[PDB]
Amino acid sequence: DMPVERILEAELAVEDPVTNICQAADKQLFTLVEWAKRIPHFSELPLDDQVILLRAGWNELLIASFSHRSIAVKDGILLATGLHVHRNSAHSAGVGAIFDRVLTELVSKMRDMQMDKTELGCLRAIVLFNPDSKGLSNPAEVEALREKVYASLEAYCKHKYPEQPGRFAKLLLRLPALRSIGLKCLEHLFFFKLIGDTPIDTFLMEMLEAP
Amino acid sequence: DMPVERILEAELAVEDPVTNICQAADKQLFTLVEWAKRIPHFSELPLDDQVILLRAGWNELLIASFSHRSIAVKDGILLATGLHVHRNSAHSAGVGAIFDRVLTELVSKMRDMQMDKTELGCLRAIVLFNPDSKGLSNPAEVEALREKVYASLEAYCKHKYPEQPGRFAKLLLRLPALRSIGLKCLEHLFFFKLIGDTPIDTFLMEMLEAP
Amino acid sequence: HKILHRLLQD
Amino acid sequence: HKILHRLLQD
Ligand SMILES: COc1cc2c(cc1-c1cc(/C=C/C(=O)O)ccc1O)C(C)(C)CCC2(C)C
Ligand SMILES: COc1cc2c(cc1-c1cc(/C=C/C(=O)O)ccc1O)C(C)(C)CCC2(C)C
Repeated sequence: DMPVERILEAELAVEDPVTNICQAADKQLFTLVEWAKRIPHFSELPLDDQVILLRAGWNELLIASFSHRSIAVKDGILLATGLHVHRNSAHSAGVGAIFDRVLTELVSKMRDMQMDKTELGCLRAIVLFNPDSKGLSNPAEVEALREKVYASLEAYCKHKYPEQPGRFAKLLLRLPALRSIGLKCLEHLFFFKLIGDTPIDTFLMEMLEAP
Repeated sequence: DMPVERILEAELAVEDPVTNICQAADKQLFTLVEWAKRIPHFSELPLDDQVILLRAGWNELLIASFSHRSIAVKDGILLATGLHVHRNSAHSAGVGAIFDRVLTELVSKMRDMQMDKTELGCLRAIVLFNPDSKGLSNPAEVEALREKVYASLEAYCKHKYPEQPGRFAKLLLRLPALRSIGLKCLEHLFFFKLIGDTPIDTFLMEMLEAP
Repeated sequence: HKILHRLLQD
Repeated sequence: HKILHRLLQD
């Protein structure tokens, strides 16, 4: 069983620029673990599988969250630290292109369709339960949990937005953009580490370790 | 209007290891242009937009095609040149990990759900009509075409496989894997170019040019 | 991107 | 991955 009510509850329960951005990322990794434990059935997976799923998904999970947090922000993002970061600041820090991808492919699209918190929660749970994650002791089990989330999401969309038959597909079709953006943000982060100027705190640094 | 019959027709109309793989990729780029022209409304987009969409999507488009071609192959892929490439050969050429991702995230999953050619065609058309592609003269127009494809795909799935209510979502949820795999294959290709040992023919080389 | 443009033209 | 394991334990 995978009730959207429980997923919404998980979201509600947890509610230069590059230095501040990395600080926010590290901060939210702690909260991300708290979020995942509140998603039905996650805590009952083997510990090693919970580790695999969070290591695979954390960046996409956190990016989805800050993007949705930013829907009422004009040309910017709102960090978990309470700092608003504008386009101009990202551009003047040498990270304009990737910032603009976040704005155009995620934030603006979330804004334009008025993606709600239940929908965001469900998309994040789908990302969490990624059965393609390498090393899972039982991928089939994770696949089944993903299937339950998306079944519940579709039923939710059909019930709440009956006049929008395309909405469920529209939600799912932001996931390729999220995947690509997560990968690019990760690439930048490895570079920040490599150059060694930008402070990277312990949890964020741990996520940059090899498996 | 976006009939699945026309999309199926487009598919049917076009029907060391690394050197052979690159040869196949270049070969299929020519055929890919022929495929795209057969997808409803693509040829009526501005020429520059057709260029943008193919430059953005070609790798995902070609990977989806060879993966589906390979569903009856055991632990391998069948290239457009008629060469079967086994896991062992990819591994012994230093590209095992990415090859295995193709097998486990695409080929095996296509096999297990018996993804048909209409479904493959529709997923490819969705990839083709990517409204997030940078520089499009009218992203809204491309978005509308994507929406028509996925509406037609859902109706098709509901009609042909009524006993599989999750199937449409299942299809769409291979797109993040396809995105990630496309990016990784591209990264390898840029490396082959950089090292300069592997022959890369003209069309494949053109795809590696800056915009 | 001359090959792509040529093929898409006709 | 000691931080993640510790947090997931409790
Ligand atoms: C450190 O991870 C990043 C890097 C970036 C960016 C974001 C993040 C990042 C931030 C967070 C912050 C989350 C929050 O404040 O809730 C989480 C994961 C992340 O990968 C954006 C897209 C804002 C700008 C480009 C860069 C590469 C500097
Ligand atoms: C040159 O593009 C590649 C590279 C790879 C690979 C595939 C391709 C590739 C092949 C094709 C061949 C298509 C066909 O034969 O129909 C098209 C686009 C591509 O990116 C696989 C996943 C097979 C193995 C790893 C490497 C990185 C060598």
